[PDB]
Amino acid sequence: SGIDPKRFGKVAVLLGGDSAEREVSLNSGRLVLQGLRDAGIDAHPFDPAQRPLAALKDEGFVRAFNALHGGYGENGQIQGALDFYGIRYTGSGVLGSALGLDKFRTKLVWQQTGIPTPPFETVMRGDDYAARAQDIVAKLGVPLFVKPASEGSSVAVEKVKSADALPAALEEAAKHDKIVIVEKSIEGGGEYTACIAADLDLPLIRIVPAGEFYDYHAKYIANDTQYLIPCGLDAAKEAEFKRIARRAFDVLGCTDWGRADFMLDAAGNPYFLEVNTAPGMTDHSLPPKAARAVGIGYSELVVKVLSLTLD
Ligand SMILES: Nc1ncnc2c1ncn2[C@@H]1O[C@H](COP(=O)(O)O)[C@@H](O)[C@H]1O
Ligand SMILES: [Mg+2]
Repeated sequence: SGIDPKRFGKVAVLLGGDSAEREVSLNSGRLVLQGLRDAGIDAHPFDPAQRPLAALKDEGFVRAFNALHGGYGENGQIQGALDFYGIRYTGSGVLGSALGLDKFRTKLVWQQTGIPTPPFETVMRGDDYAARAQDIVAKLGVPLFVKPASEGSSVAVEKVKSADALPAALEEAAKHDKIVIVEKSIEGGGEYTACIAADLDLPLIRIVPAGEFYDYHAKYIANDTQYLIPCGLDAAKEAEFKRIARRAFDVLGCTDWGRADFMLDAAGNPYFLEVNTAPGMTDHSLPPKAARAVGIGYSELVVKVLSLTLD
């Protein structure tokens, strides 16, 4: 393989959209289109915000590389519509896509299938926030991470360092998601991500934020968040975590395009935070880095991802 690019037929690269991440998507999608055309594949841009989606079927596209991020592009909406119209697509199906955006149900699944994840409690809108805060501190201690359960709240993740500050953080979070996750903070180790692309053996990435945690500032503002390969871990642990990461993805119904995000504690135990079924494909994005670390260039990576829509 050695795939005749003819075998891919007429291919759409879905890019743009209407979400808050239209920008990263335009960037990723134009690169992906080039990567596929560099391989001689009959690929075309298709922006579903600006083109009628039925044209995919009507113009005879057979498959799509999904370079959308956020809203309908990532949550199962456009995956369902594509299944409905008979168009094959990269990444996960409806269930994996929707379950991967729902941290509450992701973490339940993981707990029942032995995928490690930070101990947690939930808080619902209309709860007695002061009373829940007491019970939660008593169980989990401080610090804690307070996060929306579900897609796509407007209240950023908050690290709560003191018991007295918990009730306000709960009440605010619950104003914007009916379900709030409250996680034990995993301290004393480091942060990592496992990119998954087919059966490619991709290295782990250590993520080193310059401040408290991988916050909006660290991801989108800061010039100095580190994304490190080698990740620092010993070979047996790195292999072990990559294996767990792939099971974490599989048990949610996700198929093998994405990244699995995890923390390590001081003892070196892992705790998975989320999967991401729509990772970036810009020139500074993590899957191309991890792939180039093992000798797989950008066009080769996009062809490998697309190849799984065959058969
Ligand atoms: N339970 C946790 N323990 C430690 N760090 C966390 C935890 N939850 C979230 N974080 C941090 O906050 C970031 C954003 O959280 P989230 O999008 O939920 O993953 C993560 O990438 C970590 O840097
Ligand atoms: Mg996102």
